[PDB]
Amino acid sequence: YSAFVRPADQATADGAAQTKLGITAIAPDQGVELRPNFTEADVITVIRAAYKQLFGNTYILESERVIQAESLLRNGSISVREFIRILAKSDLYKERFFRCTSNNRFIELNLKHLLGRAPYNQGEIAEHLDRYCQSGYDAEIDSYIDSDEYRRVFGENTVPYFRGFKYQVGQSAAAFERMRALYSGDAGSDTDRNQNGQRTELTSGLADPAQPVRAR
Amino acid sequence: MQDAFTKAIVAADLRGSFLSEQELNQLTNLVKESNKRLDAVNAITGNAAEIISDAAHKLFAEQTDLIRPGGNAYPNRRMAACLRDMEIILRYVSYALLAGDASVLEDRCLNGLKETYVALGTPTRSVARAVQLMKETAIGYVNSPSGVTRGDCSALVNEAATYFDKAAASIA
Amino acid sequence: MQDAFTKAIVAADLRGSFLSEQELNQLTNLVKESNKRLDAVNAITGNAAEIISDAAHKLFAEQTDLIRPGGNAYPNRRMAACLRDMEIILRYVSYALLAGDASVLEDRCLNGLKETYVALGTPTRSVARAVQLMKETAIGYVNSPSGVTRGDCSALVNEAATYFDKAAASIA
Amino acid sequence: MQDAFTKAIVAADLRGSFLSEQELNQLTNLVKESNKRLDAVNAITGNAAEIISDAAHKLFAEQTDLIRPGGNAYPNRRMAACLRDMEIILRYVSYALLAGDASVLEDRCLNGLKETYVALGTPTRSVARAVQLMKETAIGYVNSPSGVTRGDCSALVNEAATYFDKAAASIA
Amino acid sequence: MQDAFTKAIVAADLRGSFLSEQELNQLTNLVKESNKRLDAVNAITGNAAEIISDAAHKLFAEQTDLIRPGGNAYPNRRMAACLRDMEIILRYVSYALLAGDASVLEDRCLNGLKETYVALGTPTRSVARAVQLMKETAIGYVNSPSGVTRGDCSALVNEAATYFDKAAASIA
Amino acid sequence: MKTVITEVIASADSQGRFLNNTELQAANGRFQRATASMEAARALTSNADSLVKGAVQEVYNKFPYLTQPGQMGYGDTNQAKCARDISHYLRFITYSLVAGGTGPLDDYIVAGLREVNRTFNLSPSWYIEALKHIKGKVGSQLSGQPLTEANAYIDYCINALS
Amino acid sequence: MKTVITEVIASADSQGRFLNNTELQAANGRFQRATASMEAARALTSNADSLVKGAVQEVYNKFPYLTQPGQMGYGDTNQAKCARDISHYLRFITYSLVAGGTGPLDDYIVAGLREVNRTFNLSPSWYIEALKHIKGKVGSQLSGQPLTEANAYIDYCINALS
Amino acid sequence: MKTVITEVIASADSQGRFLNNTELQAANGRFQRATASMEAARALTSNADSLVKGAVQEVYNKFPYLTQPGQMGYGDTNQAKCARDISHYLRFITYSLVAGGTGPLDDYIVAGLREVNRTFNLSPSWYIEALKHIKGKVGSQLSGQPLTEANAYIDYCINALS
Ligand SMILES: *[C@H](C)[C@H]1/C(=C/c2[nH]c(/C=C3N=C(/C=C4\NC(=O)C(CC)=C4C)C(C)=C\3CCC(=O)O)c(CCC(=O)O)c2C)NC(=O)[C@@H]1C
Ligand SMILES: *[C@H](C)[C@H]1/C(=C/c2[nH]c(/C=C3N=C(/C=C4\NC(=O)C(CC)=C4C)C(C)=C\3CCC(=O)O)c(CCC(=O)O)c2C)NC(=O)[C@@H]1C
Ligand SMILES: *[C@H](C)[C@H]1/C(=C/c2[nH]c(/C=C3N=C(/C=C4\NC(=O)C(CC)=C4C)C(C)=C\3CCC(=O)O)c(CCC(=O)O)c2C)NC(=O)[C@@H]1C
Ligand SMILES: *[C@H](C)[C@H]1/C(=C/c2[nH]c(/C=C3N=C(/C=C4\NC(=O)C(CC)=C4C)C(C)=C\3CCC(=O)O)c(CCC(=O)O)c2C)NC(=O)[C@@H]1C
Ligand SMILES: *[C@H](C)[C@H]1/C(=C/c2[nH]c(/C=C3N=C(/C=C4\NC(=O)C(CC)=C4C)C(C)=C\3CCC(=O)O)c(CCC(=O)O)c2C)NC(=O)[C@@H]1C
Ligand SMILES: *[C@H](C)[C@H]1/C(=C/c2[nH]c(/C=C3N=C(/C=C4\NC(=O)C(CC)=C4C)C(C)=C\3CCC(=O)O)c(CCC(=O)O)c2C)NC(=O)[C@@H]1C
Ligand SMILES: *[C@H](C)[C@H]1/C(=C/c2[nH]c(/C=C3N=C(/C=C4\NC(=O)C(CC)=C4C)C(C)=C\3CCC(=O)O)c(CCC(=O)O)c2C)NC(=O)[C@@H]1C
Ligand SMILES: *[C@H](C)[C@H]1/C(=C/c2[nH]c(/C=C3N=C(/C=C4\NC(=O)C(CC)=C4C)C(C)=C\3CCC(=O)O)c(CCC(=O)O)c2C)NC(=O)[C@@H]1C
Ligand SMILES: *[C@H](C)[C@H]1/C(=C/c2[nH]c(/C=C3N=C(/C=C4\NC(=O)C(CC)=C4C)C(C)=C\3CCC(=O)O)c(CCC(=O)O)c2C)NC(=O)[C@@H]1C
Ligand SMILES: *[C@H](C)[C@H]1/C(=C/c2[nH]c(/C=C3N=C(/C=C4\NC(=O)C(CC)=C4C)C(C)=C\3CCC(=O)O)c(CCC(=O)O)c2C)NC(=O)[C@@H]1C
Ligand SMILES: *[C@H](C)[C@H]1/C(=C/c2[nH]c(/C=C3N=C(/C=C4\NC(=O)C(CC)=C4C)C(C)=C\3CCC(=O)O)c(CCC(=O)O)c2C)NC(=O)[C@@H]1C
Repeated sequence: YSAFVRPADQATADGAAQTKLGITAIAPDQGVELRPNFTEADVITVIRAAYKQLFGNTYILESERVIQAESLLRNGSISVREFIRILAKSDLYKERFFRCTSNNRFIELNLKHLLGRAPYNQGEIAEHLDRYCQSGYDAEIDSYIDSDEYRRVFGENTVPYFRGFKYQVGQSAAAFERMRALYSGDAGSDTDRNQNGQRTELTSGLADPAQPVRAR
Repeated sequence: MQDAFTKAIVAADLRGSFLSEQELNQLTNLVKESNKRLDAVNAITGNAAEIISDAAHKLFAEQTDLIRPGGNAYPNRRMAACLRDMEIILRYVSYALLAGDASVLEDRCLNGLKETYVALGTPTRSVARAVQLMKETAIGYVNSPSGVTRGDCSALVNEAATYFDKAAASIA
Repeated sequence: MQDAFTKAIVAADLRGSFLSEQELNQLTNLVKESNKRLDAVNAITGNAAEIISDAAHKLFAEQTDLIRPGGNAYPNRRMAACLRDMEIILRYVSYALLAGDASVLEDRCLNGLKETYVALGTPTRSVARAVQLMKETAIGYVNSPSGVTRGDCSALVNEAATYFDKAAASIA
Repeated sequence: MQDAFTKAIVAADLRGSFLSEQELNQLTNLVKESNKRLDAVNAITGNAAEIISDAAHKLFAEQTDLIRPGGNAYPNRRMAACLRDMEIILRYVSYALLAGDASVLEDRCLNGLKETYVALGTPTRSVARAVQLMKETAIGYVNSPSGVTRGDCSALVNEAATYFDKAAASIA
Repeated sequence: MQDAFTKAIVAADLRGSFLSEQELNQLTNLVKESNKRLDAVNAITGNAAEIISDAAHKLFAEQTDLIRPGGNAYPNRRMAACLRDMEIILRYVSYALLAGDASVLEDRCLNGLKETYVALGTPTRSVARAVQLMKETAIGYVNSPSGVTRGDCSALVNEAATYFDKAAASIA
Repeated sequence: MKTVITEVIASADSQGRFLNNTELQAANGRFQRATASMEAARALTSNADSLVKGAVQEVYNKFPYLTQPGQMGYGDTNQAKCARDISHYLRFITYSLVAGGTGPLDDYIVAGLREVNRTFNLSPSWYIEALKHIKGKVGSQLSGQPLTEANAYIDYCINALS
Repeated sequence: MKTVITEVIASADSQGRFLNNTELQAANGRFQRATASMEAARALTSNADSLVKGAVQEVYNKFPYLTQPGQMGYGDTNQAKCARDISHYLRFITYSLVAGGTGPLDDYIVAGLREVNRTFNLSPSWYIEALKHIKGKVGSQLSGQPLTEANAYIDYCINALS
Repeated sequence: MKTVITEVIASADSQGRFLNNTELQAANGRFQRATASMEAARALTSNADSLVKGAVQEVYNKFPYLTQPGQMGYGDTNQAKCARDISHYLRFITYSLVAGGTGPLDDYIVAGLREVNRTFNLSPSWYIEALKHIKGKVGSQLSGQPLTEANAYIDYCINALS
């Protein structure tokens, strides 16, 4: 009955590991779900969130915000996944967050904005690249929200979340490594307007041979 | 997240021990100050809009270039950002002030901020300046309210300062 | 995005000035050429399929290995990609040609392209080659059309070239 | 993905040739062993829960600290993760074992695992240890089943080992 | 979507025929009016803000209850919507006017609008009223411009009216 | 359906913004062009038939074997179809000239072109010749901008077919 | 930045297709108009100053109290700013004429307009007057299409401000 | 690459579950069949050449005009290619038999088949004949299950080509 307990050596604790990565609560995510009866506030909070998750976390002006999509949420008749479709089909996202960056760049950033995951393999990135010319851009983004896993988790009536930076199923390697690259600090946000323009955080070089290394 | 209480807990945990009686007495006392603490926060929130407005005016009177073509605060678009930013920082600071801990501020608000600013080309120095400008105005209110029971808030005032300063530093 | 006009504006903005009369006269003249400019584009778009088809044939006659087992254009799947790619590049080039500016091409297409190719193991050299092959064929059409009012297109022809070349260079 | 068969194909492809008769005889014999191969897998999957449970016990008896306040397996939440992890690794290993190829394991499971562990501050060494602990237990079952026709499974046993080891190595 | 030209096409398609010469002459003349057509649109867009502002004032002077507690335009939140709505309708109308076809207006705006309004408890009546108020003001501008070459716009003016009216009707 | 006018409306609509100067400029372009376009259509519409005959014919010269028994070009039914089809292509082209956009072409002809052709084993090549032969004839009846327009659209199909 | 030329590229780009006839038609429009646009710009650029003076002034007549002490219109600094600002508006307008799109206006002036104005308590109204007064003057130096263009853009701001 | 074994792993993997009895049953199937599959491959591999000659040839009989000057079948280069290509098809088929899945076929031959063929104007038809002729010959050297397997795969391509 010694009940030797003891401080131990490492003394890492719960919190320290995540502060080291710098997630600061980005990896933990609390999903937000809409209800058929909802306060306008509850709709607002959803809009607030939706914007952030699909946008770079870039600043959104009132002018930038599309009121017609915001209208209809109060009404109903728009599924929240369909609301999120309206965004990105928006000129706002295409002209900014699409034009500047390379095809590869927006694919990774879509795959981030719409889903937490960074891209597990080179081939799937390539699958969307086949689409670029194969079909119209609108289809390809539509394909993401239409993809199964978008549906599987936060499928309907749910704001997308950066479920990345936790264990998700079938993550082919370097989930954390790629995500570490793709997420800057919580305050920090991908910027439509940036020096050196915008380049893929993840090395094109990799996506197969090695784990990425990026400034944090 | 974290705050004064939670923090002390965590520390205790790693030692592997129940909370020291001494340590309780830190928290016990901290409680007593609550009322003061609260009013402090209230004062900021109450004056928020103005604090900013004010600080800005002064910022731009000083660093004329920011508002000139080629500067960072020009044109409107940018200006807007700059205002928004100031606000945010403030917002956080407040949060911290309530919590009784820097953390919240450091993590959500300051983390990565410098690098962002760099990438944008925003001159970190000026940002820092603004933060201070805010600081002084804010304290102004914290320290001179109306209809509140008279007493000493210094302790809180200084802690407030520190938060502002951590901000200034990590941005700069 | 950007193009000739917008560009000149932007420059002027940072100086903080109204557009110089000299500068207007760049744009004034640019307008005059429009008609020519347009037809150029039209010629490319009209012949698109062919341009590619042609270039490819020649590419593969030269570098037999690409189509042999172990090469980069083998098997079908890969081949397809390679064709697709060429096309894309073309598409952009055209865009630029209309705009009167490289940007669009650089930003959407060329940026990072090299590195991609590297990571894949695609031989950058060969890609560049293809680009040129395309260039020559394309010019071929731009410069020898049918039913168009006869005049001098050189100015446009050269600018076209440059675009192709920026491509070639940054890939290579 | 890949596996023993597909692999041999791929090799043959790059040479540009039909499969060598010699090479067929690799696959022909591989087939013959199937039955053995299968049972091996079956044994692991059948005992899965146990394998882990066991390995853990031993892991924690050895490295007491992991389970002590401030250690990496403490508190519950962490513990859970650590268990989950072990399982996963196992799961993959199994997969490989069926395929008759490391690949699947290397790509989805191993690649960049090390780095993850590093970033978290999890001690890679301990993880590796666990992997081995698992290995031994697992083999235990593979090699001592009930109701199976008695014969030689060594060949498979060793290949199993190797998989475990690739794991151990790349984590470590 | 649809417009005057496309429409005529579609009709012709189902008959399975090339366009009748008669039918061409509808379109031929339609072209000629373009310039007029355009200016009309321009006038609306140019005065937009005003048109609305105006109509609103009058709407609320008439139906005072809408703005009183318990009414539909109260409180602010609602008011805002109501303004927004008016605008939208206008926006569409304009679109139509350019197209030379009701469709766009009907399809993307009007269809099911009634029912919505009903479900909400918005008084459809009042909405319709507003539409007209707008109509009159709008025509006001369309029909009395400055610095445009003087001529007869009636034809267009009436078509404009009709659009407004389709709106009024389907809402009502 | 994609015409100049429809698109600008669409784009305006998406953003949720009034038609401003930007779009009108564009529109102005169209309708200015129309005069030429319209002319071209009147010319094709009139000579339709003759163009069709000539084309169908051509194809057979180009691919003699088609007219042999057991082939596709053989037996009247097929010939009738062949005629019909080309008529269509033409028809649409006219449409597109008038509409001032590829729209009509895209939706009737282009979309799903491949699969149709695959499942019935129509060789794109054929159509192409038809078109080319046409283009050549058109290159007499028309001139200047009218001509240019005619070409653009004709080609657009060539490219879609190939 | 939104100009005719950029947009068609954008639209073409989105669909993933080459610039076909549709878009070119549009582009052509932009180019033909430019001649008028360009003229207008030359006229504004030249009279800039005089327009500015007149405007600033106007505002004060319209809102006398602004010039009283303790107000915003009072003390030279403010007047200077007021001048500067209007200059800007003008500057951009010219730009937009030349660029053949609202683009320049949107990005510099419009985006973030509200919040700026709110936080510094600038009343949109003022600017508006400035513009209107301007519009009136411009309505003398220019005529026909050149004029029309000038208006469009001037207004576009009025609408954005209000 | 799609083989029986890879798929079950994939499916197992997706769900995030261990390989249970269900999948193994499936795998077993693949292995039992292999004996027949393997046999077939040995037979094709041996007669390869002869099959190829016969096929190429056939195609020309079927489509005489190809061998005429100015055509695709004409001039040795093309003939060489034609040979090469068919070899490939065969090669892969063997592979697929051995791999016990369509995988090999899918990734080398099928994916991107259309566009390749379109851009170089290779008529699927041709290949098909090649295959058919082959199928007919194979229908002598083989028998029972070995045969059945051979067919399946050969066809699979016919269907993909058409
Ligand atoms: C104002 C005192 C100074 C200033 C501000 C300024 N900021 C930006 C741009 C960005 N600001 C941020 C910062 C944050 N991200 C967050 O989530 C938070 C709160 C947690 C902050 C504070 C980001 C990410 C951007 C990028 C936005 C985007 O890409 O659109 C600018 C504009 C620079 C730009 O090009 O975007 C400015 C002007 N800089 C100054 O000049 C002032 C001294
Ligand atoms: C400090 C910067 C200035 C100051 C503060 C001060 N406050 C009190 C006492 C109280 N303040 C509150 C306020 C709140 N309590 C709450 O629960 C909330 C949220 C609903 C608020 C805003 C309360 C309830 C008290 C108790 C009664 C009272 O008002 O006195 C004091 C008195 C000392 C104490 O420890 O409470 C003081 C000094 N007064 C100043 O002059 C400082 C500049
Ligand atoms: C053809 C001339 C040569 C060739 C091409 C080739 N490319 C790939 C693969 C890719 N190429 C790209 C291209 C782009 N990335 C971008 O961001 C843009 C601009 C917007 C483009 C056009 C990319 C992303 C890939 C990767 C995805 C994919 O597989 O398509 C390949 C395939 C590589 C492989 O090994 O599978 C090939 C073959 N290679 C040649 O042989 C020619 C010299
Ligand atoms: C240059 C590579 C070759 C060439 C071109 C060329 N074109 C013109 C003149 C015109 N071309 C057009 C064509 C269009 N204008 C449009 O708006 C559109 C899209 C709707 C097209 C397709 C037009 C209208 C003109 C003006 C009328 C005319 O055809 O004469 C010229 C003449 C120079 C000029 O117009 O300034 C030239 C030289 N011709 C060559 O010789 C080159 C090989
Ligand atoms: C157990 C033997 C040792 C140990 C491990 C450990 N891991 C975590 C947390 C995570 N582990 C992973 C790893 C994976 N990502 C993948 O892609 C795969 C398969 C290819 C694995 C196995 C991940 C993603 C996490 C992070 C998120 C999460 O916790 O779910 C922990 C918890 C530590 C933490 O704070 O995250 C631990 C404890 N540590 C020990 O105690 C053992 C010696
Ligand atoms: C090796 C570690 C152990 C072992 C295995 C062993 N198994 C057999 C033979 C068979 N085992 C099975 C099992 C399966 N076949 C299937 O189709 C499936 C999936 C549903 C399973 C699980 C079967 C059917 C056979 C054939 C009949 C039999 O049971 O013997 C052998 C015999 C040799 C051989 O298969 O070549 C052996 C050696 N024996 C050991 O020494 C370990 C216990
Ligand atoms: C104003 C003239 C009258 C009025 C309008 C009013 N509308 C709502 C709410 C909505 N109005 C619409 C209209 C549209 N939304 C669209 O997107 C379209 C076209 C695509 C239309 C025409 C919609 C959809 C709504 C529903 C949700 C919303 O908040 O807008 C209200 C407020 C309803 C509420 O209870 O929240 C009002 C007041 N009603 C009046 O009082 C005026 C006479
Ligand atoms: C009708 C409601 C009122 C009116 C219109 C009117 N306009 C014209 C002639 C023109 N209007 C324009 C204007 C434009 N053309 C464009 O392409 C654009 C967008 C870029 C605009 C804004 C043009 C160019 C013309 C041609 C001649 C001119 O210099 O105006 C007329 C005259 C008839 C005609 O079609 O030529 C009329 C009547 N003016 C009125 O009197 C009505 C109140
Ligand atoms: C002419 C060069 C050759 C030819 C043509 C031919 N076509 C068919 C069958 C079809 N043709 C079409 C084409 C269209 N129908 C449409 O609706 C459109 C879009 C507006 C097109 C382009 C279609 C759909 C068919 C399918 C069945 C049908 O006839 O409608 C055939 C018959 C093939 C068969 O076996 O059914 C033929 C022969 N005829 C010749 O002689 C030339 C070789
Ligand atoms: C004129 C009608 C009134 C007036 C003007 C005035 N303006 C400011 C301050 C600002 N004005 C602007 C405007 C711009 N800056 C830009 O970058 C752009 C876009 C290109 C514009 C339109 C800005 C940004 C400011 C704020 C920052 C600054 O200090 O300039 C003021 C001063 C407000 C203050 O309290 O400091 C004034 C007074 N002056 C008058 O007398 C009229 C009432
Ligand atoms: C035989 C029935 C006919 C024939 C064929 C022929 N093919 C080409 C060109 C190509 N054919 C293919 C086919 C493949 N190449 C591959 O790598 C694969 C997958 C492993 C296949 C099935 C391809 C890709 C090409 C294009 C590039 C190349 O040069 O191979 C030609 C030449 C046509 C040209 O313009 O290059 C020919 C003639 N030859 C005949 O005589 C028959 C009619």
